Amino acid sequence: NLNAVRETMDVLLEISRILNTGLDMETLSICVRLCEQGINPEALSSVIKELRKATEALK
Amino acid sequence: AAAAAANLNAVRETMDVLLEISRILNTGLDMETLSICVRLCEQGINPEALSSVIKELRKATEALK
Amino acid sequence: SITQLFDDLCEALLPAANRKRAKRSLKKVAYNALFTNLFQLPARNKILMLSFDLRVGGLGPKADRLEELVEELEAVGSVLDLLVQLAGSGPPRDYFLNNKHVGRNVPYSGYDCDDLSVFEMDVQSLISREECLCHSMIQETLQVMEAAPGTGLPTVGL
Amino acid sequence: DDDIAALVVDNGSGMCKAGFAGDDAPRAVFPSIVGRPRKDSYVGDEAQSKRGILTLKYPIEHGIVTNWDDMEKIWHHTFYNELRVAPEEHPVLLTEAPLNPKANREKMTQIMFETFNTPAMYVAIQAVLSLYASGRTTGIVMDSGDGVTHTVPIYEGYALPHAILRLDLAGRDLTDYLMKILTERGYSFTTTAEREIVRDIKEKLCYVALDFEQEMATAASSSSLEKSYELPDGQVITIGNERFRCPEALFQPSFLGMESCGIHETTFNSIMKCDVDIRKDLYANTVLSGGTTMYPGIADRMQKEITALAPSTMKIKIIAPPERKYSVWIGGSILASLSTFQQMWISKQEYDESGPSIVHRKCF
Amino acid sequence: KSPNVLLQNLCCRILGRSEADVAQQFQYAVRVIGSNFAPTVERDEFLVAEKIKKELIRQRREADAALFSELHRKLHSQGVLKNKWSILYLLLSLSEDPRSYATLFAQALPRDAHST
Amino acid sequence: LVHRILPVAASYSAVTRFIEEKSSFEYGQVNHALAAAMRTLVKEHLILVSQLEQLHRQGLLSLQKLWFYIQPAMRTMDILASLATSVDKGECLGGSTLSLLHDRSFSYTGDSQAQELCLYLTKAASAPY
Amino acid sequence: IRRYTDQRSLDRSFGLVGQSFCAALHQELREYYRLLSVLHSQLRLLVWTYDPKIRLKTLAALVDHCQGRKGGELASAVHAYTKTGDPYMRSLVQHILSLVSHPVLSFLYRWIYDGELEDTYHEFFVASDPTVKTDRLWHDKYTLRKSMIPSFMTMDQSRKVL
Repeated sequence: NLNAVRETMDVLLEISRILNTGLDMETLSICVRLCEQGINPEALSSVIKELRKATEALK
Repeated sequence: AAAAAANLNAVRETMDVLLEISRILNTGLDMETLSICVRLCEQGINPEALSSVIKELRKATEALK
Repeated sequence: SITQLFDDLCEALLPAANRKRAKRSLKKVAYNALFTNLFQLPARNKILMLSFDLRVGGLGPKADRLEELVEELEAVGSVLDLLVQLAGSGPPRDYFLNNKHVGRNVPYSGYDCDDLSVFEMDVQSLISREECLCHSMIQETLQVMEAAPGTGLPTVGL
Repeated sequence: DDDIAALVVDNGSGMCKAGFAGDDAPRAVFPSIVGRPRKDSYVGDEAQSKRGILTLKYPIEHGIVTNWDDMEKIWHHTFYNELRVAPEEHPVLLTEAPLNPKANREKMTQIMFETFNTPAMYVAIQAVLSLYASGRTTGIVMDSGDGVTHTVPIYEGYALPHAILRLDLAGRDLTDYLMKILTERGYSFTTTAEREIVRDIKEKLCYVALDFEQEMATAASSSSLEKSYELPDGQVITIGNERFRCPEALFQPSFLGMESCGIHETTFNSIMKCDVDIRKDLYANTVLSGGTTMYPGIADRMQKEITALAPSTMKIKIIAPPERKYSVWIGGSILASLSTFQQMWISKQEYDESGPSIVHRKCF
Repeated sequence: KSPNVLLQNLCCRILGRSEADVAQQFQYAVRVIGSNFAPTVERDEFLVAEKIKKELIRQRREADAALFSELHRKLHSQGVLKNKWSILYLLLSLSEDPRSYATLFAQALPRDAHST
Repeated sequence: LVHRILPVAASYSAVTRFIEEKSSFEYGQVNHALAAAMRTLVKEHLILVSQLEQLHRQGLLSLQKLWFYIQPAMRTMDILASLATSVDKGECLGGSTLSLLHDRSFSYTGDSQAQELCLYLTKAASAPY
Repeated sequence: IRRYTDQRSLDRSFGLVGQSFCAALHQELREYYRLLSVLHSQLRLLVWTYDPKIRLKTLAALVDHCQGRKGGELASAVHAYTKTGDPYMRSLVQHILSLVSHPVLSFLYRWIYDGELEDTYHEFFVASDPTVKTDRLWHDKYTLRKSMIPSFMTMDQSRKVL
């Protein structure tokens, strides 16, 4: 199973590159594994922009 | 308002004139689907490009029938 | 597996130059921002509706790639549902632009100077960085060379 | 900040955890023991070490305060001798185990306001801090602690009282069940010292099955799941077969003979007594908590059982942190550090204007 | 609304099926409509009216071609419509007779003698 | 300063003659498609010069600007001028003028400026062969 | 620096490493002509030149050390200034060290896999021996020329590739 999800993740990198996302490899891995568990992804799209903003307020 | 409804009355007229011209050319579009195509025509559209899709989905409303 | 990757995410947002308590405070602000919003249509069609928005503003082959890959990715949808909303949070010649000399293609095209004028912009986009550098090295050093004495660089503030 | 600092004390059953808000671990650790003639005013190293001739008791060991003198005494010695701090410079956040009575919280605020004279106060509940540590505020939490178990649904940020199910399970009955199986098997065990040695091995060496069927099959073909432990204390006690069977008895309670309902049926009934439109969203957040942190090998079994329970018309999402032991602590340490949370922290003025029992109602 | 969801409203109007049934057609529709959102040819509504006239002569109804002039008047009378060219060209493209040479006669200028 | 800029002008003024001359039917058939691929990099050099002259109208171009702008072209066009004078000096057509490209794609491989040019000229010149 | 990057660009006998060192020197040269581009239109030149008095001073030492140097002797004349403890000088010398390092690793893609050997221009360490191919092509055909061993590699990296 781990061979399949790795290949699908490698394909998921290129389409998140041309769609101009804020993701790099680490937040792609955490958020794809989070989506695999299954919750509404429309709220995850807001929590990610909040996490980066709330770290940026410290800097 | 009221002056926003007199304009819309003058738009309701125009839409009925385009409705006559729509029915004598016997388009399969009814009053609802045509109201999507007029909103498309407001934003700018190439109706040769819309017509090629509508000539296929109307033949593919009867392909899976 | 999510609980180790959220730890790696908190490792990256920590600047690595102590620094074993700051990670946990970043974890505090991380959970404190995670539960804020939680307090208060197919997958691939969302890609199709934006591939149309791609095609209107030029760049045909990018939409051609975007639509074929999600076709074989549907032959995981929650990831694309995550991606359609993160598509605006990103960053803020060779030998083929107007090559009409070599090739087994017919040379038959009319003039409009709006294929060549966005071939003058393909060069000017290199030049518009390489000209802003010439402006932004003298202003960046004249804003630091000139100040008040004693507050001119913070290393005298030690 | 430059304001007067806050304080968090989680008075547990195994140990007492005190600390200042926004710290990594609790800043200072005591035993929960209150020694009396079986010192009389001391808790510490001497009180735990002299526990053979002094009384061994903890104020919460059942989900509710068993002895009140115990509670006041452990709270006074941890506030006065460990921290060395005075109440006028420290508003304190208290914690209670799930389904602690409103009148107990009234009595608690009253005694803390009179014999202790706190300037401001907060009392919370256990499972909400556990979920706040797990980074959500709406979900279902299955908390089986050290005296008490509850399947708490929580939606909008506070628990639903029609739908919170009380369950009689603790880690105490697990260590008790280890005592029962060794004494029925024919091995001598009735003593406190060997209870602490089996508690230490239960915390550290434990490993728990993925299934009821498969690990009995592998032990039935020929048994080998033994992780050999020779302790430096001098005793040699380890059997690999018994320890994956010890917490497994919650899956089928008639293994032990336990009066309490099985875990699968309790979760199903807890989702059943919640609202039907909010049903899917509440079951998409399942949380690890409490004294059942003996080994995280049960967590995989728990996720498997919840996958087997759930249909395709509902969602699962089980958050699986190894932050499950100190979860109650880190919740309160998150909350009282913030300055915007002061709007839900009750003062002296409002406590005088709206009575004692309003701490039950303002807490959310 | 926004144009991208309006395409979806179209694909629910014409088909009796929802978008969950078939999504090959909506992808192919995205391939057609995209990069065609701007008229790169002249938008004279006069030529488009004179093409409906040729169309109704080709269907042998001169009374319909002469009521068409009153209906073409009514658009001038209100004048609230913005592109009169597009909607009549759309209704003309879906022409149907209730009961050969057409590219040889009048069409709009290509703009190959002007910068597009 | 203008003496220093003269090499890229010299490797233009002697390459377009080659492009015109070796597109006649008396010059092999691979030697045609070699010179036909020397036009992709002359388009860039012409459009750059035009862009600088249109900047000059508003008052936004000087000589030092041109001198730092032309630094990659001074290498790339010079390689083409050497190829042109080597084809003219001998009698290289066919596989022999396809020998020079396959050799020059090796004689600088560490540069990745004098590899990439020849690595395209190779695939473009050898369409007939 | 303006003289050096022009003289070795009309010399195609400066090899595959030197024609990359000069290409890096061109881009370094480009910035001090950005300065001379802006300065003539404005016509102090004291305040403005304090920071180019340091960078160009370093660039002259880099040029003077690397006069007539190529091959593995340019792998120890540009890497000889990256061993400094200042990240500012590390960042300055990089974009020159990368461009000199790429020919060395281009020769090592044709001698870690099959390709063309490099000692027609002596910038690699292998000195091959012609007409010995009977069985000594597994023992003695490849002398390790010490003068072109790169000093950003050790012996275990500049041999066991052989």
